[PDB]
Amino acid sequence: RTKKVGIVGKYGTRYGASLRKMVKKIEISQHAKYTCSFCGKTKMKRRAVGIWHCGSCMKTVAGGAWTYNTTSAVTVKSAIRRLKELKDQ
Amino acid sequence: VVDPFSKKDWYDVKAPAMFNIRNIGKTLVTRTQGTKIASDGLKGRVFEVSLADLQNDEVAFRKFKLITEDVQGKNCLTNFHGMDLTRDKMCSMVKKWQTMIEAHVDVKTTDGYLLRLFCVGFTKKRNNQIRKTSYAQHQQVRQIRKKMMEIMTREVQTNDLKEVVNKLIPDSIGKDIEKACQSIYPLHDVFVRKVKMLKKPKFELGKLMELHGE
Amino acid sequence: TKKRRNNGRAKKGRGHVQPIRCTNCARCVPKDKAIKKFVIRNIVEAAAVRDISEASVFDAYVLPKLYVKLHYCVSCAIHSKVVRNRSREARKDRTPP
Amino acid sequence: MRAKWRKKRMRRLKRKRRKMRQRS
Amino acid sequence: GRGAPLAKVVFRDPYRFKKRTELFIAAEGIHTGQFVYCGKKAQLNIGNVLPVGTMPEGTIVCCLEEKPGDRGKLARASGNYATVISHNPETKKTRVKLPSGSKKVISSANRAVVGVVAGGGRIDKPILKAGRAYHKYKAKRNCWPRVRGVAMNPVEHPFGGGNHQHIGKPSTIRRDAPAGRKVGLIAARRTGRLRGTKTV
Amino acid sequence: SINSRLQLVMKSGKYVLGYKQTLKMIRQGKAKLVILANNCPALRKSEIEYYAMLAKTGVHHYSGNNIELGTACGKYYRVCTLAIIDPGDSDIIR
Amino acid sequence: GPQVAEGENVFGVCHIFASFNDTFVHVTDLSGKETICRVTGGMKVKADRDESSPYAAMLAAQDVAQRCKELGITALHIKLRATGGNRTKTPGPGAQSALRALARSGMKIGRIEDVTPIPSDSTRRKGGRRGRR
RNA sequence: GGUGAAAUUCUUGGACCGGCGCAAGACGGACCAGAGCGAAAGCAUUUGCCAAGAAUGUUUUCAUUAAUCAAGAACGAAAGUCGGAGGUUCGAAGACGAUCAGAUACCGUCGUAGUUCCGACCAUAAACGAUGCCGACUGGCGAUGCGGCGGCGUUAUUCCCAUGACCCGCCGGGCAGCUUCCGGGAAACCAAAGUCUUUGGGUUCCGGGGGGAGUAUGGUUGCAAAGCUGAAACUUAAAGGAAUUGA
Ligand SMILES: [Zn+2]
Ligand SMILES: [Zn+2]
Repeated sequence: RTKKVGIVGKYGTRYGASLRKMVKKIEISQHAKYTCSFCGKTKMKRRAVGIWHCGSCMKTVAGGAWTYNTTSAVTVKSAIRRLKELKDQ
Repeated sequence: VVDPFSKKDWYDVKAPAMFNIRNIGKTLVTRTQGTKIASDGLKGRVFEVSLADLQNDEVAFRKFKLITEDVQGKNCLTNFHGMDLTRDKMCSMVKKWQTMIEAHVDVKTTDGYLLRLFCVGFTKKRNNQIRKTSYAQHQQVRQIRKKMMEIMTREVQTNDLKEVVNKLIPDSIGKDIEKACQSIYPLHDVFVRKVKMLKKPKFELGKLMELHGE
Repeated sequence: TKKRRNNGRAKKGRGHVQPIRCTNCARCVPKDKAIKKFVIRNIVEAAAVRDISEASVFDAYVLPKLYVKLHYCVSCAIHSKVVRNRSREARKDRTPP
Repeated sequence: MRAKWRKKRMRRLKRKRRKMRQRS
Repeated sequence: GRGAPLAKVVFRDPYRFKKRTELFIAAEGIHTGQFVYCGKKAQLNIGNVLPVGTMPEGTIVCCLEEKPGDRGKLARASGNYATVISHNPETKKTRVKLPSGSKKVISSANRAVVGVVAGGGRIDKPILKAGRAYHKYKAKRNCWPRVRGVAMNPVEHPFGGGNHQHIGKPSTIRRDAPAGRKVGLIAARRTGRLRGTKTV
Repeated sequence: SINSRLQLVMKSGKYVLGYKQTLKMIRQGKAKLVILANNCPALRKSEIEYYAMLAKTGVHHYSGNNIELGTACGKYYRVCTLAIIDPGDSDIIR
Repeated sequence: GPQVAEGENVFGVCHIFASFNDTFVHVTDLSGKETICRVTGGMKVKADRDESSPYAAMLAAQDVAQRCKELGITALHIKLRATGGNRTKTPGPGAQSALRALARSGMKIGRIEDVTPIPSDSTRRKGGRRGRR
């Protein structure tokens, strides 16, 4: 239907092309449904900013503002596991 | 105006009594003066003591570094904490047209000391051999490296810090690896490149006194 | 035409070489193409060694040597006077003696 | 004219040409 | 009014038969049904509350206590965290890097939550709308539509007035200026585009 | 190599997929191996291990989740609990 | 100084950091935690030019010998360093002359080592990569 | 600290130095070389997993199923753009200090963007072997990798075969020198840059004196910078390649 505007066609011409391009990436990720790591079903939607809910197993997870997992979160979780393992062994 | 050579005192350093020369040197240290502690200050010091002056009939290219543990009045005690072959030896036995093999492994002894051992091997060209290169394939290197992994694990895990350091003093592990590897590829310059610790148990005066009095 | 079959550098197989700074002018040049030499110079000049030796406490057991890696690119290799230009059959040579 | 900086000058004459057509 | 989500955590009272309910700042990764542990013997896991003394160096923490016995005072906004740098067991002090880049010596008995605050990246998305800005501050306070002092009259602002819209005096103002005069750039050590990173 | 052995159970052996069918097989003695995905519910995982202890049968914890275990069984759907009735291959060892 | 017999020697470690701009000779106890002295070619000469020249290094070395002889230390081992790391692995000119004087002054010198920092590969090297002067 | 020689600058609030630790993000030295792998751009710490490939071997299998290729498509050094993570080291732009008649530069100290990872763009280089792919013929000598075959011996697993490793060769696929009146070439130089007038094995891309000009215009891609496709008018008798002796 569109060549490049995608999901930000709802804004028409009403903001800059670059601002619509930046929000295009974020609006795709904030409205996507992800696969739940707990039940395996692709029903992990966003309730509010930082709140992600699964409509099958009814699990609520604290995540990112627009994406389910922030890169800072993954690095910190991997680093804490390394620091914990160094303490134990 | 005031020379700081009087505000300090010298203590004599004694290694564990399992070497040939107990006396190593005299290291100055500041007086307590009611603020600092000379015993805690001397703790954590590391003296590097090669086998040339640690023994009298051993190799002169093996450096032994010792971590202080306790201070007995005018005396200062130490304990083996790591070793490294000299880099002037290092650059001299690596040459052109040859192959080197490393292997790093972390093994913990029963005493609770975690040790990271590095082993080094070099492929040996035979006496009659005339070919310029003497490479070992990726498949031979992997099994040779695995051999150093298994041999070092066996020789360290089941032995204490007492036994392991006594094994490394004649570099017996380096000779054992080379002879065992003669089946796949005889090797010419084989020793242990480095040994470092990672964790220590709680410092105990009884253990240190036993080592220094044995 | 090709002045050199080698095209100056020793790299005929691989595509790229990491650069090394020139000593005389500080210009980046590929290692294999640069004039690289090992220099061993006594710490003390042979004529001047004796003055130090006379004042030396040691029973003639100390002879420190200074070994420094040398790297010249080709623009200033000539200025140094190293690598003086060769004859037409001259180029095809080697170490020199 | 060195080869490269003749190319640079031709590019800069082209960029000026484009702006003239854009404003016209 | 708060970008960071909050976690409702239920504990068990050790002195009488009753369940307690606490409102924590949600570390990113925690989920409903998870068990969180608070104490000096708690393991080093995301969501647990530990004193910073028992934490190793390089640990990432959030909801950190400024002084012992508080209930979390630092690194509380979404996507923010503090880092443990080093300890001093003799004086019982710990150095921590704050989200502004500043470095602070705190008591090692201060507690913190392991991880980063959930809801990070909120500032990445452009607001894009006067209305979205309006809805943002309708939940916070009456501060949003900001008139410029140069657009005012000289009776309501030091920058107001003139036949042109100009400040007329340097906008850098001293620290000791009275309340009605301290407008513009208060105690500016410098002005203009930065070239690098500026810190004390 | 567990995935290759599971592949040969699907072609040649007998099996039940899904949690309700394995409980039936355990309680009537027809289950020889039970495989649990890594994201199996904790209560269900504990219950299966208890059923297997009473029936004296082995429990293997598959490395991946229900999406990957089902793919390992050749199915286009998630599998969380599965029981092997007849191997037909060399999965009897463990 | 320590209370030792005349038959033995007061031993310590000595590092000779060599560069093409200024040579550094420095002496401490075995571990090096406590410090005995430091002399360089910089304090020797008014002009910063001759901090790397041999003649200033000998005068600096004599400074080491006399001030350390005053304290009561005679025997010193040697550990050599170049600029190291990314810079050249070759010690500078201010190494032969400084070691010549510390040998002529009569101080005891024994084992010799090289503890120059030799990376597996350090980071990018200053300069950049093009043009000279 | 650094320069041919000097400095800006960090410095008695203790820099530099040596010792013990912690953190950061890059990169894997001497091994590592006319050696290997990939269609190219490219690829180097140990370990695990996934999928793929050349050569070899074969008395297995289909039996012409066959190679470059209009139109069309995918990957494609480095740099650059957008976006999100931290900036360890280097380092456009920029700043400061020396050198000269000027120095908008070389030298030194910082230093943003960049140099790092991730998603989408950008498709350029001396992407050079300045050297298309498939196929037959067309000297040799000393070597290297793989695989397969034969062996006097040396050596370790040991106590036998066997498994390793060195030496001698053979066979097929290679990256390759070196000499050589094979030959061709204008020569420089090359077993292909040969079998070419004694002219035909198949075929794609691509050139037609030098400029104008990789320009104008049209089309298309891109956020931009720019990329791909791409004339004409007019103007010139030379521009060029190799080699000869001097300077
Ligand atoms: Zn779910
Ligand atoms: Zn140069």
